[PDB]
Amino acid sequence: GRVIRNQRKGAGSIFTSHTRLRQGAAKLRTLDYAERHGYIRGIVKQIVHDSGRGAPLAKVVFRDPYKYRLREEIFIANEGVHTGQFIYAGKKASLNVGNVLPLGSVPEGTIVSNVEEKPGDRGALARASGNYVIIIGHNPDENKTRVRLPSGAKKVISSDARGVIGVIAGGGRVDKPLLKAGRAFHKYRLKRNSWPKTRGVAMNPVDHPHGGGNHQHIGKASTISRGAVSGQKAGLIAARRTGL
Amino acid sequence: ALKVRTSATFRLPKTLKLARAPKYASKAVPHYNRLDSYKVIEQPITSETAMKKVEDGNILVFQVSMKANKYQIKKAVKELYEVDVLKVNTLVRPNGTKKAYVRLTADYDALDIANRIGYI
Amino acid sequence: NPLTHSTPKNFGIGQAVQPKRNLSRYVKWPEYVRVQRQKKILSIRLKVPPTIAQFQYTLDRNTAAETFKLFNKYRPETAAEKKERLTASPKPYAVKYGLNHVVALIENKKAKLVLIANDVDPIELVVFLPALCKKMGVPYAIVKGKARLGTLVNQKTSAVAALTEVRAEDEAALAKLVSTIDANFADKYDEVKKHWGGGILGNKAQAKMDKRAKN
Amino acid sequence: YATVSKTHKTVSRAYGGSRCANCVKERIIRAFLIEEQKIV
RNA sequence: UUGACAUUGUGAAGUACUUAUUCAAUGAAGCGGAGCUGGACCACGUUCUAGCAUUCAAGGUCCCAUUCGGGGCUGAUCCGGGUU
RNA sequence: GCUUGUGACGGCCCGUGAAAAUCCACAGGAAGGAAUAGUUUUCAUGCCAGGUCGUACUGAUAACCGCAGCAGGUCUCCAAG
RNA sequence: GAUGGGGAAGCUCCGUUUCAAAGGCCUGAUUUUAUGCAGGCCACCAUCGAAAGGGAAUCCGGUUAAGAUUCCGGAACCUGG
Ligand SMILES: [Cl-]
Ligand SMILES: [Mg+2]
Ligand SMILES: [Mg+2]
Ligand SMILES: [Mg+2]
Ligand SMILES: [Mg+2]
Ligand SMILES: [Mg+2]
Ligand SMILES: [Mg+2]
Ligand SMILES: [Mg+2]
Ligand SMILES: [Mg+2]
Ligand SMILES: [Mg+2]
Ligand SMILES: [Mg+2]
Repeated sequence: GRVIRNQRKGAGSIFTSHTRLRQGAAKLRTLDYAERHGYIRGIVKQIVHDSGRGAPLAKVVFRDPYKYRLREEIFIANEGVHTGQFIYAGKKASLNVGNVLPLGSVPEGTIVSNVEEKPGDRGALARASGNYVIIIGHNPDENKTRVRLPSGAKKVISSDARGVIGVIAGGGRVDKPLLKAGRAFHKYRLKRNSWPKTRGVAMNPVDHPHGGGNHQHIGKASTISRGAVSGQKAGLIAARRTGL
Repeated sequence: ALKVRTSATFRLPKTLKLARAPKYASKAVPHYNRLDSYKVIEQPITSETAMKKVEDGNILVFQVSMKANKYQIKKAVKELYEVDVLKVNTLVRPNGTKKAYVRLTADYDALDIANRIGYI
Repeated sequence: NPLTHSTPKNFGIGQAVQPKRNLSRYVKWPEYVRVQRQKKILSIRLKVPPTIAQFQYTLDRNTAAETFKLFNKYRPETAAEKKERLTASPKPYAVKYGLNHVVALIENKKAKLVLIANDVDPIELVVFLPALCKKMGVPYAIVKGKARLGTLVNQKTSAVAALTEVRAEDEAALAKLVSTIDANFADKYDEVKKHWGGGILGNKAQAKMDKRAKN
Repeated sequence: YATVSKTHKTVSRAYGGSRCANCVKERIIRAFLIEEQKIV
């Protein structure tokens, strides 16, 4: 047979991300002296739309501690943040929506977003619209913090990791049906070339493991083991169970 | 004690650079002028259309080298024919040669220059 | 006084721009600088075998100056005075140098005092000399500076220096230096052979270990 | 703008050709009131 | 994918260390230890406001040899050069 | 009225619809500066110079591609009663 | 798509600011001659990529067998100095 569709995507020729209209990578500030010892105040300049991203972005301007100029930061805006609002980031920041604090300096049950997996990676968790992280424990002796992830998983993170108080804005987006193929087309026009999708059983055997036959059917179990090789992993990979 | 470094970035130090003092010449015989006046102005153009511009337009038409620009054409005409030049327009002919329209100042008559050169 | 005023600046967090401070501790040095500094650290962090560790002991400043004072009186003839002699001569007295030359003198029991440099980068060249001198009964001293040894032999570096014969008016000085030098190197060779060097911790690790032991 | 005179490109006031009059007014009021609050 | 050997060292008892190796960030800026000041082991200049913050810093003090200015310390505590 | 330009508005998106060269303004106050004298070439007038390469014509039921002076194919502006 | 580097027996492959000591414009100091020497500034770090994107500045009348917003007459404008 020939190389199947999911194998061709790794070459990255026509399957790259469409990033012309992106506002920029959304990240927190670089962990510096002011962040780890006190706090620094920033000002929200505007809240703007970002192509390919459901959640809006906030432009926050900080002053440079070591030379006379302004520095621009691109944050993911939480619900309630407005233009002209002061943002406080650091170890001694207050517990208010939009402030950036270490996970070890907030009480139990705090709701946070854009959480760092490690101190200084500038935000990895709870970035999509309407998602958040719940802090459910502290380990002061081990300097660890237990959190709950949007998928439901429980993770142990360093207490020096940072996060933003609040929930990511733009929630409830996926509750509205697209209602036609045209709106699906424009959604992925600004993300990547992954739409529309052709079913494997509609193809020929040379094209897909599901292809061929005088009837349209799979012909073997669609549950594929974790140890299978490229060209075989089509269907339900390493499924623990199936059915409704 | 040590030097006080207000910056954390280290840069390549500035060191003395010496000019070249070769022990033998590069070619030892300089080449003569590759574009003199006789190589810039090749020959006048004596077509009937060109002759009309001489008597009427006070314009001299020449064939010039492909390597010459308008500065060199103006300089060559002034010393070859002892005339003042108002402006020069040039073009590349379809046969691969360059033709220059040279207009003299009001103090000069192109027809008197043409018959002195030898073409009428 | 009526025109000048005092306006102190606030250099706290979130306040005025920080002033220019010395950042030599944080300088991103060139690669070659870091390698030569980290090489020094690595050879101290690891355990050092006794054969190499014996070279960390060097003659102290006091008798080393007396040692070089005696050796400076037997400088080899320079090229300038070489011409005068060539253009019938007394027997010369001079310092012997050259690794192959000096080793042969030691094996023939002709060297009376041997100076050994402690900073030979291919350390294998000189590492066997303390044992060879000890086996042959020739007193030796590990001295600091291969450049300094080269100075008295009109070379950039020498890596070794030895005296085989001395003038009768300097035998008393030589004998006194041998007694002092033997007490520092030859007499203590037996126990230094059983001591491992290195194992030193870094500044931050040392304080961390002390804190853990304290509490 | 490089060919015209400066009188066509500015206004005889602070922040003349950068900020409008109302925004300049807000800057001055905010600057005075905040600094007074700092003393107290 | 699993085991063995090499890379591959250091200490204890029935896991511990650091230097190899690995990951990450920063135009390698504030790390580690101590010492002041305060409070009860912690802190030690910034939170009504869409303003403003840059000229080795003003001031204090010590030098030049007075001229239009220049040079130290302090302001801004020491120690170790392990960027974190 | 037709064509076209433009202004203030309104509808639509889980679509909100380039970048850089380049030019200007402001904040700032380092220096430079007058009385028997100086400064502005962002006011007016006056002086000099502006190189190199392309430029004809067809643009199609005959000048392009289809073996050809082939009923095929080949992007666009102007538009009378 | 070079350089710094890392791959590959090798033709060459990766990568484009990357584990690099990566570069030059305001003038001061000198009246030996042309730029050595003194504070500071800036760290952006090749290059290629549009005759429909961005972009300093021209119009009318006349003129040829065949040229023109390009020549002639008249009237303007921009840039650099
Ligand atoms: Cl496919
Ligand atoms: Mg079919
Ligand atoms: Mg198949
Ligand atoms: Mg199968
Ligand atoms: Mg031309
Ligand atoms: Mg034409
Ligand atoms: Mg053809
Ligand atoms: Mg053909
Ligand atoms: Mg390449
Ligand atoms: Mg180009
Ligand atoms: Mg024509």
